[PDB]
Amino acid sequence: RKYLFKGKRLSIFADKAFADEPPEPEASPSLWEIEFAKQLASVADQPFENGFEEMIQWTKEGKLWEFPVNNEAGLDDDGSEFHEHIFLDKYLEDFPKQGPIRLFMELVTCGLSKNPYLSVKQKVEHIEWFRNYFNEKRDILKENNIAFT
Amino acid sequence: RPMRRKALPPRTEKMDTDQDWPSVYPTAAPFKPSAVPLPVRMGYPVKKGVPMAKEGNLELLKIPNFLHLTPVAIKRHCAALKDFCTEWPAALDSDEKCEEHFPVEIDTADYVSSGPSIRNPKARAVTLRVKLSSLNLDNHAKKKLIKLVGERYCKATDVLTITTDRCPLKRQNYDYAVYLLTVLYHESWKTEDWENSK
Amino acid sequence: EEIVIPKKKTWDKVAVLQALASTVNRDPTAAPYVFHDDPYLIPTSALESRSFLLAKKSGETAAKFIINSYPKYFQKDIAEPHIPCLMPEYFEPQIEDVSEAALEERIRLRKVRASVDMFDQLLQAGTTVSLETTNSLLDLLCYYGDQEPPADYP
Amino acid sequence: YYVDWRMLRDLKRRKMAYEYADERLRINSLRKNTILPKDLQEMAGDEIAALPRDSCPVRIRNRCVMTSRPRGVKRRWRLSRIVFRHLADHGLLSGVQRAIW
Amino acid sequence: SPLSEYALRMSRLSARIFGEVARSTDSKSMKVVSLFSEQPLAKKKETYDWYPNHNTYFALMGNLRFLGLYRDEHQDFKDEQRRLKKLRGKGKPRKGEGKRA
Amino acid sequence: KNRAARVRVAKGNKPVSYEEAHAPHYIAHRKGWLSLHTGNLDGEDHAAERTLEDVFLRKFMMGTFPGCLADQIVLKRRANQVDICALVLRQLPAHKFYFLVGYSETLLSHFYKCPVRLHLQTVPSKVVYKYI
Amino acid sequence: LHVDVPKDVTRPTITTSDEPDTLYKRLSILVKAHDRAVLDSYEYFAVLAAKELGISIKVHEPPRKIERFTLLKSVHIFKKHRVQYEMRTLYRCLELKHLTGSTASVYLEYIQRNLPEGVAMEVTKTQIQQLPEHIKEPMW
Ligand SMILES: [Mg+2]
Repeated sequence: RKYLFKGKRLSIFADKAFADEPPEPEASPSLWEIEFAKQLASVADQPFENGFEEMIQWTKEGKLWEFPVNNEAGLDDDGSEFHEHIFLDKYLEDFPKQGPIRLFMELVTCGLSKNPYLSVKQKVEHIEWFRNYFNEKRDILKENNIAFT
Repeated sequence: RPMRRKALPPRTEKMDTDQDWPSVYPTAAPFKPSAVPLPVRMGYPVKKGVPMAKEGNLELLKIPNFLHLTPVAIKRHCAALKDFCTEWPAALDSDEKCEEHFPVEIDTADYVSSGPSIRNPKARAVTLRVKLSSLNLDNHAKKKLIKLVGERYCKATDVLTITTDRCPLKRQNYDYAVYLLTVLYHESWKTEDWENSK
Repeated sequence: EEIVIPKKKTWDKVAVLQALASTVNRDPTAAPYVFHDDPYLIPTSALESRSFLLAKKSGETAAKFIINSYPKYFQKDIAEPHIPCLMPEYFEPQIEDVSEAALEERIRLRKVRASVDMFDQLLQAGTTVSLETTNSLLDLLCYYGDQEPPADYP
Repeated sequence: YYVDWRMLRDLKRRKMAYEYADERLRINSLRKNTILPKDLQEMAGDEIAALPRDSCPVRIRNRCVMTSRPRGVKRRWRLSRIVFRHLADHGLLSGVQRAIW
Repeated sequence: SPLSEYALRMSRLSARIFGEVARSTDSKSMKVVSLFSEQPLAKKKETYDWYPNHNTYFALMGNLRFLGLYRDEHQDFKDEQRRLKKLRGKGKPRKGEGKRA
Repeated sequence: KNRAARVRVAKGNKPVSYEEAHAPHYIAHRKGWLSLHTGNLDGEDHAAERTLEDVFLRKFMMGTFPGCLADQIVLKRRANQVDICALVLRQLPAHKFYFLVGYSETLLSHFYKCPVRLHLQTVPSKVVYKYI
Repeated sequence: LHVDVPKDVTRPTITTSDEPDTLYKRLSILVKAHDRAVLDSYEYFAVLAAKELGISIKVHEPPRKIERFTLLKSVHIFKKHRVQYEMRTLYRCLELKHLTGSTASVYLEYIQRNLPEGVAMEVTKTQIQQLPEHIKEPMW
């Protein structure tokens, strides 16, 4: 008799041959859409039932460590590569191609390649400091027969 | 006039002997004398005295109890965790069989400690171990490979050990050790004119 | 000859805890987990149930007040990885200059009266305001109906 | 408030040495070698001297974090022998016991 | 024994591969590699964070005591000794009005 | 004579608890450790930081529950979680404990940036091991 | 629960990828603690858990380490009178074998999450992989 899905319908609308044609984020989430979502969450918001459900919520919030333990979780050094940390001679092009300054900077870049506590950006900054230092000391170097830049 | 609240009787009294104990202690919790239906006693006893009772027992509270981990729970836990596991290939039934198809061994270490920081400096280090027999090396190549690596090569086991910890992260140190192997292998095959003067 | 390596299964960070939770059931002899597990602290009646969960929330709000009012004492971060939800919150605008950008901050922070003052000031100067930015102001005002967002404080 | 004025002075020495660590590293590197002209090395010998004295990291002293005691400190806990004994003898240090053998 | 040409040229080929110092460097000049390969003492977390922030603890607990959420038995002890001392007329003099003019 | 952590004999009228009765040389023999972390194990770091955090957490709980603590608190660190287990006298009303638990947990989680939980076992009165 | 039981409990979603899985020849778990009995219970829990998931496990006890240091007993002078303290570290090594990467993550998570207080783990995974494709063929 009172069949839920058998009988006449309004028929104002038609079958959705095309579905969800406009994207859900038509614009950046507005205050109206941001607030309705918060209310939907409260609809199913019930208190913790055991220590598992509490730890699940802490994990979703980042409060509790993820397992298995990864000692480098969230620790990506600018998405670098091993070759960037190890091969640093590209940055010594401005320096003299030979001579005492080249011999010294070779030692500097050798240590920087073996430094696990510095990022590529910090390693480059050590190189740049010496470039500007010797430039300021152009006159003292020239007396010693060393030509810089 | 002031009313002091009365504590309810411990809920252990309402616990049946055929209860579902895993449900009582789902996760690691401190010992609660009102939830553990056992007449447990702990404490060195005074002369003509018995060990102290569970109620108000600091010593039982100081113990890392395993009530949450019981043989009945562990079996019910691992039953759910079976869907996660994947099957080891049957063909690799021996250690020698593994060396045949997968000669390269990469060692990586994790560390678990208690504190706010999950950081350990030792987690970056990586160690690669390969046998020279597994590598396709001519008589010339093997001699050159063994001189370049120095003490990394072990004659007794014929295993080359490359340990890389210079880079900050573990993914960089791992990629570096694989790189070191390629250069050492390819360089060993290359023959230089100065080598004829040995 | 070639060995067949199994295809690795993957799961969410909470998948393992969710699996362990499925095994356990409700303890029939215990009060809800929210309530403290002690005979003295178990809610006897329905009033003490609600009153105990209103004193707990009251202490949580008392702690957040201290943290959000003296933030300099809760700023040292010693947690690796960094936990954003355990840091002090700041809700007052820190952009002093009167620009369309400053108005956008107030709109983001949801201050209604302050944003109206800076929007009118922008009109007084006559500086251009984007239609999108003007709509973000109306959204805040229309949704809150010209009234400051409800909050509780001393 | 820190324990005393001596702990405060040390705290500032530790915060100014952190600021000048890179600088004193780069300049001091120019002197700890035999590859650069002695004229440059003599000049870097003066730039390092010109930096503030509290930048020098050898003026830091390890003091008990709770009592500011200069000597008798244990570096693993940063506590003096006297303060460490109070915590150990009470069971408040995890795993520390008396040594009987 | 001495290193023949084959021995020396192999060592340079190895150092070139393993990113070690390739030239002949004196012990003095090897400190530059050490300085730039090791974190300086002042940059290590133990040095710059040797102390707890004593200002944060003293200020925070003082603020909590005034909000009524923390009780300092020590401070209440001192607060009453000052009250009693002031009644006895031994209280702190005002600045600039000390016994000596 | 050794005076360290010894509750000296009176005339039979001083009620000492199990923890108080035992001198330091019984640590690891008859009585355990009040704090359990991994920072004093061999080849482990951050002993200084765990020990300082404990000292504060003990002074904080005393002031937050003044006169309501029957014995010393027990601190348990697992992963980044901190757990405070305290025997508390039944002096205060029940709802007051719910406030102090919510307050002390939230405040200590935002101060050390770790999840902190408070576990309270209420006793009718202090438990006396022996009268000394 | 006597009469009230869940009907269709929700279970996490485990989707098999198309990437090949890691192959761990060995996986050494060195747990450390001040208390031997805690290691015995964890050894029982871990060995029982390994056996229930099909993992092959072996256990041995590395020699214990005791670190002793001396301090001065008096606050002032009285040099000759000292007090000595010690810390004891005890070890239990769980040597697992022939594990895929999915089996080693779920097992390590399960046993790492249940690591008692005062116990520190030191996992040492040993992966096995083929040779780099460049190394396979010598190229000049
Ligand atoms: Mg000194």
